[PDB]
Amino acid sequence: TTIMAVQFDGGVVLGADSRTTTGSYIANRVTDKLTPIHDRIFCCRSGSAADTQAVADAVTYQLGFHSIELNEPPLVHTAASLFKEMCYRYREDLMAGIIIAGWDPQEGGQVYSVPMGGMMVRQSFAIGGSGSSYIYGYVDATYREGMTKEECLQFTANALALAMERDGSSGGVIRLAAIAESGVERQVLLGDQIPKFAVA
Amino acid sequence: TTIMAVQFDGGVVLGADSRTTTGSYIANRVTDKLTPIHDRIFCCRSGSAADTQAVADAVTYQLGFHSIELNEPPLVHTAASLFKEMCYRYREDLMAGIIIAGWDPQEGGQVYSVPMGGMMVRQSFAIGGSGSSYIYGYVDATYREGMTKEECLQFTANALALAMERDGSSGGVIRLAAIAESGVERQVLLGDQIPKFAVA
Amino acid sequence: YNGGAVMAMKGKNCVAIAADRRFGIQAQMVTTDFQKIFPMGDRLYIGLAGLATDVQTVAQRLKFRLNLYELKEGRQIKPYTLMSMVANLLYEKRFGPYYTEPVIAGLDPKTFKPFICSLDLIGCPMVTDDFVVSGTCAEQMYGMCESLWEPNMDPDHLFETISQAMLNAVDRDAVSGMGVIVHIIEKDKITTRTLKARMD
Amino acid sequence: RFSPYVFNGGTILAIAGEDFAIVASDTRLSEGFSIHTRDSPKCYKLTDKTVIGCSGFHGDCLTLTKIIEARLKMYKHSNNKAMTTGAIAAMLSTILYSRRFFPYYVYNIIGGLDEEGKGAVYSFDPVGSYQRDSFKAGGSASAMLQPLLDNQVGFKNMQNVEHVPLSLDRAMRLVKDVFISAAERDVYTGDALRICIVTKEGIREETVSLRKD
Amino acid sequence: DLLRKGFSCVKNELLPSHPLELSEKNFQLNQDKMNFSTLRNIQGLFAPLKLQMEFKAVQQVQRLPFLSSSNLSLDVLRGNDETIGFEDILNDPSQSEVMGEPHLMVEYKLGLL
Amino acid sequence: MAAVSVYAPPVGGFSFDNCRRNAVLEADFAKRGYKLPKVRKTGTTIAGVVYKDGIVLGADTRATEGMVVADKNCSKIHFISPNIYCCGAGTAADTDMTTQLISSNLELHSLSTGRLPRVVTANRMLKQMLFRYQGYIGAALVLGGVDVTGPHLYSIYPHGSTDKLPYVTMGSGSLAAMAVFEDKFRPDMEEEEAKNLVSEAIAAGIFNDLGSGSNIDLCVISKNKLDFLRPYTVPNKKGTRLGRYRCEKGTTAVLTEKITPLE
Amino acid sequence: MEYLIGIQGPDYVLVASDRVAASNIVQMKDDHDKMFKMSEKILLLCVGEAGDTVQFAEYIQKNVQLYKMRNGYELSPTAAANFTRRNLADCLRSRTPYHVNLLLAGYDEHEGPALYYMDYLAALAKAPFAAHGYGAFLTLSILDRYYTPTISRERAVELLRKCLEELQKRFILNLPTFSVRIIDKNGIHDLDNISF
Amino acid sequence: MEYLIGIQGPDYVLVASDRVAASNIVQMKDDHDKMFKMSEKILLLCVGEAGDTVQFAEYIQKNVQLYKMRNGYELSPTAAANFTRRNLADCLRSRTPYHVNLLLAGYDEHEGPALYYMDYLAALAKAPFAAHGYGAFLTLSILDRYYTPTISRERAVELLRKCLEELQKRFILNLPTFSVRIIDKNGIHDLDNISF
Amino acid sequence: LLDLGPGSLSDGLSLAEPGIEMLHGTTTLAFKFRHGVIVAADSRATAGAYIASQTVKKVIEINPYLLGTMAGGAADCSFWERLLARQCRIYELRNKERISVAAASKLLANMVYQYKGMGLSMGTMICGWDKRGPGLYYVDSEGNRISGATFSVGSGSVYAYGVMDRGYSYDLEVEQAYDLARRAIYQATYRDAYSGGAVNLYHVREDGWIRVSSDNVADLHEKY
Amino acid sequence: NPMVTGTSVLGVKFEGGVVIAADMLGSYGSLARFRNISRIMRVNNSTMLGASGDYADFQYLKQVLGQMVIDEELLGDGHSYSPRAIHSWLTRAMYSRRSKMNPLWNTMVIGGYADGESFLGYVDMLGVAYEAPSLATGYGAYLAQPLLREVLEKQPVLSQTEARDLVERCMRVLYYRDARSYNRFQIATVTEKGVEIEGPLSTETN
Repeated sequence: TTIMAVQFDGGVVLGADSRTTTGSYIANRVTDKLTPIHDRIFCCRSGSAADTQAVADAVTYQLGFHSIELNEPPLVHTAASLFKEMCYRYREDLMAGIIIAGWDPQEGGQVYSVPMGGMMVRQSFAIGGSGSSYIYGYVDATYREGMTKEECLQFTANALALAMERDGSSGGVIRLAAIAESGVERQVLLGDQIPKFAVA
Repeated sequence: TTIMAVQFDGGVVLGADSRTTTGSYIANRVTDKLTPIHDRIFCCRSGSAADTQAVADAVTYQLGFHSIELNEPPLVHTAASLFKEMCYRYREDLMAGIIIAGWDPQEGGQVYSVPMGGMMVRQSFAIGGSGSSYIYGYVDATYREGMTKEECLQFTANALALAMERDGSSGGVIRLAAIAESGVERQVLLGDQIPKFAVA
Repeated sequence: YNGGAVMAMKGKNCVAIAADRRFGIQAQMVTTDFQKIFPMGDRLYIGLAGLATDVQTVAQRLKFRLNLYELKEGRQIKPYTLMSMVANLLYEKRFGPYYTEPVIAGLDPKTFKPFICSLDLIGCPMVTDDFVVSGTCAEQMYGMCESLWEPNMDPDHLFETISQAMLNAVDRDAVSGMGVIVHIIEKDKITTRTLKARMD
Repeated sequence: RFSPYVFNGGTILAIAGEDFAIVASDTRLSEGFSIHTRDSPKCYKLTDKTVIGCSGFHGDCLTLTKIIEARLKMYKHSNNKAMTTGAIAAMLSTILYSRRFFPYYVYNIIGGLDEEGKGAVYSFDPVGSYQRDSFKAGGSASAMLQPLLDNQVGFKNMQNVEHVPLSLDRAMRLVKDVFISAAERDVYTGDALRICIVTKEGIREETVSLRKD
Repeated sequence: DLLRKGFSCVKNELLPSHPLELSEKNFQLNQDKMNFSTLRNIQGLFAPLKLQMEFKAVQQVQRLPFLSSSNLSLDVLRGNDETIGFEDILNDPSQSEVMGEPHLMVEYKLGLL
Repeated sequence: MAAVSVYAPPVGGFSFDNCRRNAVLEADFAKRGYKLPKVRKTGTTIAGVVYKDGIVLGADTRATEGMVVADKNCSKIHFISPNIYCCGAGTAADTDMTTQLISSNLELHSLSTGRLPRVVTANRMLKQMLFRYQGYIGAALVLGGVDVTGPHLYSIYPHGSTDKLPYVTMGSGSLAAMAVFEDKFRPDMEEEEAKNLVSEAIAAGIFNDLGSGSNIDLCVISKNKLDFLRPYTVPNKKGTRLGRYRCEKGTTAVLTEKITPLE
Repeated sequence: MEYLIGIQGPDYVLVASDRVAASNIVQMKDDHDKMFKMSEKILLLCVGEAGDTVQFAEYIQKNVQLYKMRNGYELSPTAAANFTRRNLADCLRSRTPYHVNLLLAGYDEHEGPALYYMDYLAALAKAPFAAHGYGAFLTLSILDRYYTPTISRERAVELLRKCLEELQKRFILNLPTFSVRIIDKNGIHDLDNISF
Repeated sequence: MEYLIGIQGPDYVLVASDRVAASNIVQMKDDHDKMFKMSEKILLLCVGEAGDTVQFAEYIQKNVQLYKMRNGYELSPTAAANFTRRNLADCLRSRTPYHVNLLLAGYDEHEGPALYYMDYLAALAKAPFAAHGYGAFLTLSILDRYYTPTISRERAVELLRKCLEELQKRFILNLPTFSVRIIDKNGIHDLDNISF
Repeated sequence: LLDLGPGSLSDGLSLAEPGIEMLHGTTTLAFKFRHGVIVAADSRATAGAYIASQTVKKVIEINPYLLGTMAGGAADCSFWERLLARQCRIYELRNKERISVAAASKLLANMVYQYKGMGLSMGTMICGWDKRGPGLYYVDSEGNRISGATFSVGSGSVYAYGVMDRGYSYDLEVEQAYDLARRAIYQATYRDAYSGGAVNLYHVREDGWIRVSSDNVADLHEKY
Repeated sequence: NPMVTGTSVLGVKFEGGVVIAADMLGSYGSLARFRNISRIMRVNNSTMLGASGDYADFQYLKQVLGQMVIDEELLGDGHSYSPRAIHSWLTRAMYSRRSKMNPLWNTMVIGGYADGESFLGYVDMLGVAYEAPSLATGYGAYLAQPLLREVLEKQPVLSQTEARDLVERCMRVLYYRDARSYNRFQIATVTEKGVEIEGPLSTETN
């Protein structure tokens, strides 16, 4: 579980692994952790599967209803606030850490990083989940400003590969999503395509 | 606590932070975590301070006596085995993780990585302590083979800076030591000299 | 605690239901005439096994519902339906379980086809073709019936088999016994016999 | 934090006739919800006239069976004769009790011939209270086996029936059938059935098949 | 300080019988609050006011409390006319199985006692 | 006579009350006692695949009370809707009642709608129920079916989480069953191939597990055909009985006898 | 604790209870009438933990009296026993029941004498004789020994005296007096207290 | 539990203990001589938990006898009390002491009568009268009431009878008999058992 | 070599569910009328709720001078009276006189006093005809050692106390005492659930115990 | 309590010897800390060994168990520790360590080929020792043992190539469905010729 998101110029690039452990056994190994809240807004789920899934479904309900009432695409900040409310009122009963990220006409690509607890804060890049501890340093050292879509994708793939090789609760295939004005361009990095770093 | 060691061609470069927390308060902030076991052999101490200090003193006793009896500089593997014995017989009563590293005429620069528990394993580069989790990915991504002394020092400084900025049990000044055939060339990176990475 | 044991056995248009007669508090026999087989129809009995305080309650919780059912629909209940409302009554208290494991045995009123079943304390229909058991002596009846049972046994041989199963299973359990009651339901008549058991 | 014990399962059964002493056991070694192996017999041959069968924690089964063999050899050396069945049983009670405060989690049944050649079976407990019985069963399935043996061997609770002495052929039939029944309902029993027939002519072994699931 | 009714106290009880005691017993009101917060936040205050305003006058006249009731119009006002749950099959109010004196039960409904 | 005490029992639905009796009747635990029955674990190796144009479900038929094989032919493939079936693992009663209520809800839905229900609807109903009940209803289900939008396979965990996979396995023998799938599974199998694969996968959970093992069930759901193969294979048969126990007449002693002519 | 005992003969019921009401190592009163008169022919021996015994007995007594006055006839002993059982069973939930061990003894003009045993879980059981408290262990064997279904009143009372004497001989607690009443076709009859 | 009592007069010591040895709700024996004869003029009343009382008393008795025979004279009551205290205090470590509540009563030809109280922690204290067990609470006030430093033997014995009667009146446990011995210038004197 | 089980691990001089078990003992009895002591006990031994055996000889046969009794835990008793019999025989060998019942009870009590609160569950009852007369002591696991005229220990001890007390008398002729012990044990096994089987009966007369009878409670139930 | 563990060891008999395998990783909890350690020993010229669980204890065994082999080979009489003998000695060592409540937290799989008959033994931390044609430790016992036993029940005697391929397939299954696993495993094969360890072997999957 190493969900990751970066804001580039004009949009956002998500990123997640696919591994749902129930202890040391791999219950599901091709999990899609990129639940689409809206047409151009995504969330990343970390923690207990049930809580995040239910929260994402409730939020997509509320946000679809809100978007219909306003007759406009919703702002990413609106979805972030909707996640914050549910994750904060029930902070004791939930174990969800969400990385809401998407694009809207007003503010461009946005990445909000609602952690376990109910915070809502904007980030130039946000990572979460169990394996994020092993790539904090890498993302701090390598992130720059003004990155294009392609090198953002490469950066995300590298960070996720570094995390999955180290953490046991993280592995499998890397699911990416490059949200922009035009639309989401999903891809899956599998087998050989995952960047490999020569072990000593 | 982010002790670190890398084997370059012809010798080894150590590395450690200087921060001894007793909770959330900084009991000592210029701690020298590079205890010299011998003339050209070093250890790095992680965990409870008392256990590592006592173990290092016992090992330097035994190793000095052994070196006198053999009338030769000791092999780094000998010091590693001496650490392994003490850390394994009393594995229940100790909380020490040691990064024994040094140089000897036979096998050149060596880095052994005795963790908490009593393992003894050789590494091309070894890191430990609380903050090492935040730089596993960085060292996996950046380490190469055949690095010179200088770029090894730069690599160590970068990794330690990345760890100290993130972990609360790690910070202060960076103490380095470049063991080679000629002798140890210690240095301290303080204040401005610590590499800084632009926060978003 | 209170103890108890009941079984059922199918046959050639005849079924047999049995029970011990001990009502004791945890060591102390109090009476030897505790009722565990209740008449729920002409050819349809239910046997409870568990807490005496819940044998007496479930058998009256269920007579109430059964009488209402019979009056509302005006027909004697089929055994399968009686099985299905015991599940409802028990599953009602899913988190407040009635500590009892009923066994239902009888004949279809219009077909005279043998029927037996067994339910756990939260209610899980278990229709078997040979026999069911319940109570403290759970293993002993299983072992005896898996050996003595035969298909298509005429009623007297059925009575012999169930009598031996009781007598030899309750004798090997401390908190069940003090005599055995056996009912043989036929297409024409009901036989209720009290067997000779050790009173120790 | 460390469970010094684990239940490996396994069922044993003994019958003492007039010229024989059946000792039988399933051969399935289990742990939790897994089958380690299907060919681990739980009956060991001690002497030409005495057979022990242990069940329960397998580690203590191995240790106890090796201690027992060593003790028979020491007895043979000091006293210059093979031990009788009763002597072995008394020794086993003493050995089991020596670990009263760290018990041998094993159930043991001694089957063999006594000094006069008649059958004898001794049944134990994890700390060594032994007694002579005409038949017994221990282990996971003991609760399933013992009532049926009471009915068919001891003729309990039956009236007006001739007390025929138990013949060897009928004993084999009975043991095979009771384990066929037990394999059906007990999850720890199956995959084979090693039966040791202890007679005056030695110890001959028969092995049949049970449900493999 | 009285009785002849089971000494209405339960003070010893206080703490729920389970984390699933009060919540599961009153999930009807919990779902009402869920939907109202969904509607206050997004639809308006008019919609929760309508739902309160109607649910008032579906319960005012169904039947007297000492008799069983079906409460039809309430069910197809909430989605419950095609969604059936564990509160419909387990201990139905038709066979309430415990009743008091009619009068004494129809007064408190309005709240005389 | 409608006694004046409780105002009324106006709301059924899951007692609690009567739980503190459970809490303080340690009995089973401390004070010897310990008759105090416990519930069940039925559903021990259930598996599903998505072959070329449909779903194949499988399940063993052993139900264990404690460590004693209670039932030897306990059906674990429950009926949800004429095109949707659901295997059930976890606590027995919870799976039973949950599947029955979801079947009722679903076919009320399909009845009022007038068209075949979708699998995703049943997945949502089950997910939201289990999440509502905070996981105290331990009921692990494998949901399978074929709507107009092609075959679907879901795996619902007790806590509410659901996973949509081309192949899932659940139960005590889930891991042993997963071994066969991970090694032998290919997309776009034919009917007979998928049936053989699932039979092996359940067979793995039968011989290699203790909580499982009996006859093997299958449910082949296609776009147009629904074969509820029960029982699909009889790998294990009762060992033939050698003795002739055959309790005779008059063998038991009777103190008192009562006879009642019914008809 | 305390002690109850009941004996049912051909056409009567003999019951006896101690008179000691202890609160700690000290006893606070030695004339404790532990016996509640449900109706003209029903007696309800109640024991258990302090407070709950009296409250539950008062509740049941008021209900039996209320039924009698609302209808005109009286609850039959089996009816009173079953109603008490229903009441005690339902309280094994909220108001932590009441740990009241009961022993209902009554006579019906139609059904003959009746004695009902009830533990604190509300497990009703008719019996020819019973007892509660730790003293029951010592006396139940003696009751089994010399009891026959046909016992004259004098034989029953001397049997009760035998039980109490042996209870005095062995039981560690100090129970010096026992109130005794018999129930037959003519109401409830007080008998002379058995004292030592 | 059980009961000890001691009264010291001008030139004698009166002591009394129950005779009941209970094991559970049942009492196993009613002639339990709880009184160990240390020497010709010393008595050691020992009570407490089962097993430790008899063992500790036997140890101390054998030591007092051994000292007497090794020397020729006998331990003075104060010497016996202090030696017992030293022995009991040192065992408040390994062999979990022994929870033995003691009451040493003796006479010396030189020092006059002596009565020593000892809790299970080995806290020695001379006293004119004392008592152990839960019964001490009920009797200590009555002892305070009618006790004077100058009490004839008959007054002392009737005071003891008063204490025991009231203990019978109130104490919940059944203590029917009490062994009584007096200690004066002429050895130890048995007195008639106080029975009820 | 680490530890390498040396040999026979540890078993030398043992003499002074998960494994946790040792069967059970229950409902023993003895009184001491004028013609000697008689000892009665049932034959049942349970394991939780499951009878492991119906033919458990609970009256230990210590030596032809003296009897013991099993109760509370079968293995602990059996072992400790066995060692007590060893000690009694050694004493009789050395001093050339049979050991008195008082001495044997104190031996057993001292032996069991060590291990105090270490888990023993002994409930023994020593009986014999020593030089001083009848002998009867109740030696148990926590160190009680008390003589007495009448005793009974076990799960169903209380019921035996009842019947025995109302039947007992020191001037009771032999055949009536036999019936008294039979009745007491039978009633105890009638009420108690942990007591059953056959009622063994021993008479400790003058020199040498004898065995009276072993009747089954099933046949006694018909007898009464 | 262990700190650095190993996941699973597989082993299957075949006609002419015994092949076992174990991946190269030590988990410091949920973390793949060491990624090039070896968990396969060659005891002597007829017996190898693999182990899962605490790795420091495995190194202690390597120190000890290795040492006895030298201690006997210096004697030069010619008797050598047969595979069954090593299995028995290890069983006794861990039973003794358990009886003192200081267990050797390991579950070895001793395999060897001596006197023309193969051998495969299992020993865990509690001294549960036995023999079987196919073994597995950790989640190997759930994910790999079923395949091994399925293949063995149909064909009871395997050739070298089929056994090695079966082990490789089981390793693929473990790599897919086991959290604490790595895609670099070692296979050790013993025949009449002697112990032979190939490594590292990856898992190029589709």
